[PDB]
Amino acid sequence: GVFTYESEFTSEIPPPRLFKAFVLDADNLVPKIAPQAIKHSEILEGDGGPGTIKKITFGEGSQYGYVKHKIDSIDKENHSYSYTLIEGDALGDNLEKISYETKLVASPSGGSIIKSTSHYHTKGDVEIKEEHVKAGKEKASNLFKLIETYLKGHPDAYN
Repeated sequence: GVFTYESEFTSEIPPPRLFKAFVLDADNLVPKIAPQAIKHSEILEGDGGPGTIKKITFGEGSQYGYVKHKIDSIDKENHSYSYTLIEGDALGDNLEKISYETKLVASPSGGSIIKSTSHYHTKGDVEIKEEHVKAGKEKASNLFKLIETYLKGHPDAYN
């Protein structure tokens, strides 16, 4: 199930703080750093860890409805975080599912690289255009920028 989106962006914060924000409190982080379009996030499935199907309401503009995430692994000590995206506008009858896995890496001169790689199981004979991949990385790294400065600039941020 590939098209593949690798996406990377730096903040001025260490990996431990960023991983609380990107993995464990991520439903509280997400509308603080996707506020251009996103509202809330659901235990629709879950007991809060892997299995929790975090389903994410978009704003009153009707452009998306919802998007549905599923945490698939949460491991601070291995320092990566795996989640599926399974339903809503971002599957759009374009897409059958998307695996994500994130790592929050150490930049050689600065803070941490907020990094995700993700694999697009595409629907029927839909193939995803690179011009959507590109804008996709520009949305997705903009939320990784928003939290750059949020995790830094309200740095009690997931304190």
